[PDB]
Amino acid sequence: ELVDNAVGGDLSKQMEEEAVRLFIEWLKNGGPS
Amino acid sequence: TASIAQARKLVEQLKMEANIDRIKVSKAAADLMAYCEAHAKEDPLLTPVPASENPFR
Amino acid sequence: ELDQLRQEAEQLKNQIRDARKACADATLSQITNNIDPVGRIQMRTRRTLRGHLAKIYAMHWGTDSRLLVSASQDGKLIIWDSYTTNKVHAIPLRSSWVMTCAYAPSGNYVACGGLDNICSIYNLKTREGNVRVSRELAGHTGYLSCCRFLDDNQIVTSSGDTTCALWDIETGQQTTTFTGHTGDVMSLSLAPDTRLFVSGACDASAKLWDVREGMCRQTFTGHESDINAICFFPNGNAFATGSDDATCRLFDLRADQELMTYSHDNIICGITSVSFSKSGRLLLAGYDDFNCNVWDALKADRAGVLAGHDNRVSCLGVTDDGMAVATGSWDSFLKIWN
Amino acid sequence: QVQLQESGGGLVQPGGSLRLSCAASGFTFSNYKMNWVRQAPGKGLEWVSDISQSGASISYTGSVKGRFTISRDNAKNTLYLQMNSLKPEDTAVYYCARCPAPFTRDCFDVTSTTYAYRGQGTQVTV
Amino acid sequence: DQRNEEKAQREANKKIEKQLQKDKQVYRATHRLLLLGSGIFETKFQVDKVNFHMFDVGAQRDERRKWIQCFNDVTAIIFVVANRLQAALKLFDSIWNNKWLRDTSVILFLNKQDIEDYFPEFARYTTPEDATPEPGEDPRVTRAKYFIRDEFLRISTASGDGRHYCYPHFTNIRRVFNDCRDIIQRMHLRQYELL
Amino acid sequence: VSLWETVQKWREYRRQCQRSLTEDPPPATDLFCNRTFDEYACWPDGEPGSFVNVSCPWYLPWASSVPQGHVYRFCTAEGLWLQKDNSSLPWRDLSECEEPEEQLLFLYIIYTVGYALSFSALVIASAILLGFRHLHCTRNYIHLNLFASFILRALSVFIKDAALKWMYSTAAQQHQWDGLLSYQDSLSCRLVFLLMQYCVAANYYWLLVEGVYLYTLLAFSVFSEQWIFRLYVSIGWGVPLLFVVPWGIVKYLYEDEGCWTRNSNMNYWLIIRLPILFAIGVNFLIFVRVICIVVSKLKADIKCRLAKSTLTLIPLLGTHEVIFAFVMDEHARGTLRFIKLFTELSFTSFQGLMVAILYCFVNNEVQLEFRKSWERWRLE
Repeated sequence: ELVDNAVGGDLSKQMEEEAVRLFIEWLKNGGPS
Repeated sequence: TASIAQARKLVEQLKMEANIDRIKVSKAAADLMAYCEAHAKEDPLLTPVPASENPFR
Repeated sequence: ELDQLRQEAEQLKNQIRDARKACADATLSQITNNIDPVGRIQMRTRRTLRGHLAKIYAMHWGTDSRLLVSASQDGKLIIWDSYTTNKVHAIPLRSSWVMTCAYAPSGNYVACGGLDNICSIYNLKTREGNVRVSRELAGHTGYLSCCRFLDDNQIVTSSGDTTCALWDIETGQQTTTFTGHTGDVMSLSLAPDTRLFVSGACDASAKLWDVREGMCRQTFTGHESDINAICFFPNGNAFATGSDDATCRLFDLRADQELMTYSHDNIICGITSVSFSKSGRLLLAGYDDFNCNVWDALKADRAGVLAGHDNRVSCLGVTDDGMAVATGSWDSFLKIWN
Repeated sequence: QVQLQESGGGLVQPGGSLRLSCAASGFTFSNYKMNWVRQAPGKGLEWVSDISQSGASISYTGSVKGRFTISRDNAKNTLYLQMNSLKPEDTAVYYCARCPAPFTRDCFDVTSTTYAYRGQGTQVTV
Repeated sequence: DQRNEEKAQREANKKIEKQLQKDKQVYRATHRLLLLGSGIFETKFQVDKVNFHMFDVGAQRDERRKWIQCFNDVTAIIFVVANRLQAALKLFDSIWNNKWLRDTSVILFLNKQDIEDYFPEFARYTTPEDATPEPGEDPRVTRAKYFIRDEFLRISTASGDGRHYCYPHFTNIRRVFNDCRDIIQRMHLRQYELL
Repeated sequence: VSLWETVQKWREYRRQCQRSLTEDPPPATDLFCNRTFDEYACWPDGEPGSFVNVSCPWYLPWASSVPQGHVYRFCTAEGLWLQKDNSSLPWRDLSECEEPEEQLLFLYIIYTVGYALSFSALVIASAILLGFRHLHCTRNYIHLNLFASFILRALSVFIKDAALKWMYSTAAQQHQWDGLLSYQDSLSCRLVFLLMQYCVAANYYWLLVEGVYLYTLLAFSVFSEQWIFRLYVSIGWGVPLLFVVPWGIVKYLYEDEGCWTRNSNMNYWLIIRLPILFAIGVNFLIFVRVICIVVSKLKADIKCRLAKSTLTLIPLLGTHEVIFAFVMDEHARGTLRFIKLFTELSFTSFQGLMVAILYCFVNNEVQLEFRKSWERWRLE
C-alpha cells in the first residue's frame, strides 16, 4: 500500500477537474483569445 | 642457601656501585643546556620548517 | 646471617643516598629558569597508515627514515613507506601475538618478539624468493618484551623473565646475560655509541648495563611504579623513563640521580612510551588518556598535545633526522605528525 | 626507593591482641590500595585483607572474618592491622604489600616468585 | 624509470592489499579464545564450521599484569577453577575490575566439584530454589556448588553495567559455542542500541 | 473527466461546426444576421428577430445532465444581433447549460512539510556520518544508502509536485495550452512518474535490506564480507528497477493515456504493488524474530527496556507500514478514510526524521564523537 501514490492520485483528480472548469470558462469568455 | 646467595650478590652489586664517582648536578645540567642550545638550530619540531624542506608536505 | 647482611645493605644504601644528596647542589629548574621557552607549536597529521587489523603494539623507524616497520596482533609485520604511504613488504607471522618489532640499521633485517619466547629474524634481500625466517633465537623462558639491534649480526633482547640477553645470529646462542632486576624487563634503549644500554623493569628500577662486560654499573630508583618505556637523551649522558604513576622522570648518568620530573595534577594515566626530539629540548610522551603530551625538557612545561588518536597509544617513534613523529595506537592507525 | 616495613609480631598467647603495623616510604600513600598477604610455613602466599584508596572499601579472607581489623591513616602513612583472638594453626609470616598501580581496583600480588613491592615480613608465632 | 617504478609499486601495493583482504576474511572468521586456570600453546577446533583458535599460556612467569593487557581483543576468556578457591576468586575479581578487560566476557568452569572450613558464611546458606539441581547427587555438593557460583556472581555484579558478562557453568565444547554465540549477539544488539 | 479528452472533443466539435458552416445554404435573401460560431456553441442560420436554438454541446463533461437546455441569441433589425454593448460580442445565453478542498489542502501541506523537514535532517545526518570518518563501517554503509534512498524519495515527490502543479492550474491561468499540450506529449511526464515509483520501491527494498542484514548478523554470524556487501547493495538498488521496468513497459505500450497519474487499470498497477507488500511481509517477519531474540536475551524494568527497544526498532523497519498495509486496509473500502490516510501520511513523512533523530541524539558513539571533536575545535 503506497500512501504517497494514493494521495497523489486524489490530488491530481481534483486539480484536473478544476483545470477542466477553467478551460471551459476560458472558451466561453474568450475563445482562442 | 639460594636466598642468601642472591642477597650476597645484591650486597656485592651495592659495593661495586657505591665506589663510583659522581659529578655535581650543576655541571651536567649545564652540559644538557649547552647541547640543547647548540642543536636548537636544526630541530624541525622546535624550530618550524616550511613546506619547501618538508618531505611530508 | 640474613639480619647482619640486611643491616649491611641498609647501611650501604644509606651511604649511596647520602653521597648522591651531597653531590646534589641544585635542581635543573633553578639554573635553567633564564632560558626562552618553546611557547606552543601544535603538529598536524600528515600521513595515516591504515593497513592493520588488530592493535598496533610496536613500531620502529629505519635509519633511512623513508621506511618504518609496524607490528600488529593479527600476525602481520608491515614495512611501510612513510613518504608515499605504500606497503613495501608485508610479512606473515608464525605466532599471532607480537609485542615488539625492531628494524636493522642496514635495512636488511627485521626482528619481531612475541609471547611465544622466540625472537625471529627476517632477511629482506632474499634473491631466491620471499622474505623468510632465517634464524630464530629461542632461549628465554618468560616472554619477549623488547628487542633492539646493535649491528646486523648481534641483537640485544629484553626478556620478561628478568634476564636481558645479548644474542649472536649466525651462531644463535646468548653471548652474555644480564641478571640485575627482580621484575619483568619492559623496555630497553641503546646509547648512541652503542656501548651501554639502559634497562626498564617492573621493580621501578632503571639500570645501566655495559655490553662487553655484562654488569650493571648504576641503579636509578626514583619511580613509584613500573617503568613502561625508556629513552636516551640523544647524546648519551641522560635518559627519560615513563611509568604508570603519570610521571616522566629525567635521569642523569654522571650525577647519578633525577634532574626533573614531568607530572601534572590533571594527568592520572600511565605513560606508555617516551621519546625525544632531534635536539632534545622537546620530550614526547605517549599517555593513556589517548593523546601524546609534548614536554619542554628544560622547563617542564607542556608545549602541546597530539590528540589525533582514539585509543591507547602503544608505540611512538621519532626519525633520526627529526623530521616527523609517528605514533601507533590500538585503533590500528599509524599517525605521522609534523 | 620503595620499601614497606613491619613492626610487631612475635610470640603471642593464643587469643592475644597483637597488632601489626606497616610503614610505607617512597611513594604517595593516599593513592594505592594496600593489602596484607601472609605466608604460612611450607605454603604459598595467601591474601589476607585489603583496604582501598580512601578507607571505605574493606575486604577479608573467609577464614579471618571478624577477628582481624585493618585500618589506614593517610597522615602517618601507615597500614595498620589489628588482630584479635588468635589461633595456633593460623600462625604465619605477615607481608605488607601494595597493589602495583595508582587509582585502580585490581591487584596481582599473591605471586610467590618475588612480587616487586611487598615487604619482607615479620614472623608471628602463636 | 619513474613511470615503471610507480606502476610496479601500484602492482606490489595491490598484491599486498589483496593478501590483507584474504587475511581479514580469515581473521574475522576466527573467534579467539583464552584459557587460563614454547611460551603459548594453540588449540584449534571448529564446531558447526565456525573456527575457534584457543590459546593456553605455556611457560609464562606467574606475575600476570603486563601480558594479560594484550588479551583484551579476545572474544571470551575461559576461566577454569578447582586455599585455592580464594586465590581464584581474587584473580577473577582482578580480571573483572581491570581498566582494559571491561569488554571481555569471562566464561567460568567449576571443575573438581567440592571446602566448608574456609567459609563461615556457608552455614547460613540456602540453595537457590529458582535454579534446578541436577539429579542423582549429594545435597551438600549441590549446596557448595551453588555457593561458589553465588560468590562468583556477587563479585561479577559489582560495577558490571552490561559492558561484559560472566557465564557460570559446571563440569563442554557446545557450552562454549553457545556462550560465544550469546556474546556476539549481545555485542551486535549493543551496536544497534536496542539494549 | 479528462482534459485531453475534452480538448479532442472540442476540436472535433469545431470541425463539425465548420462542416455545417460550409454546407448550409444562404439565408432569406439577403438580409440576415450572419451564421456564426462563438467557440462553444455552433449556430445555424439566424432569422432577423428570432431566438434560435441548438443543443447544449456534447463535448462538455456534464452535458448529459442538462440536454433540455439550449443557447439563444436575438437578431435586431439592422442585420446585427442584440449586441447590448458596442465593443463586445452580442448577447449570449449560457445560463441554460452551465452545470473536498480543505481536506486535501491540509494533507498536501502536512506531507510537504514532513518531507522538507525529513530532507533537511537526513542531509545533516549524512554529512555528519561522512565527515567524522571514524564511524565508517558496513552497517553505516547500509545506513548511508538508506538515508540516500529517503533523499531520492523526497526529491522525487518534490519534482512530481512541481511538475503537476505547473501542469494544470498555473499554466491554464498563464493561458498556455499549446505548452500544456506539448508537455502532455512530452516523455518528461512519462519519466518523472517512473522515477517517483522507482524511488518509493527503492525506499521499501532498502528497509528490507537493512532488516535482512540485521537478521543475518544475529542469526548466522558467519559470512564473506565483500560478496555479502556487494549482494546487499545490488539487491537494494537493482530489484526495485527490476520490478519497475515491466510496469513501465506495460503502461507505456498498453495504455499511455494522458499522464500516467490516473492509474486507471488496477491489474497493471498490481505488478508494482505486490513486491512492496512482499517486502513489507518479510520485514515484519524479521521484526518478530528480532523482538523474540531481544526478549529472550533480556529475560536471560523488563517492560521499560522492551518498550524502549521496540520504539527504537519501529522507525527503522516500518512496523507501522505493515499494520496499515494489511490490517488497516479493511478491503480499501472504509469511510472516514481521511483519518487513516492522515495517520499513514504523517508516519511515512516523519519516518525519515525519526530515523535521523535517533542517530543524532540517542546514539552514544555519535554524541561522544561530537563532544571530542567540539572540544578540539574550541581549543584550536
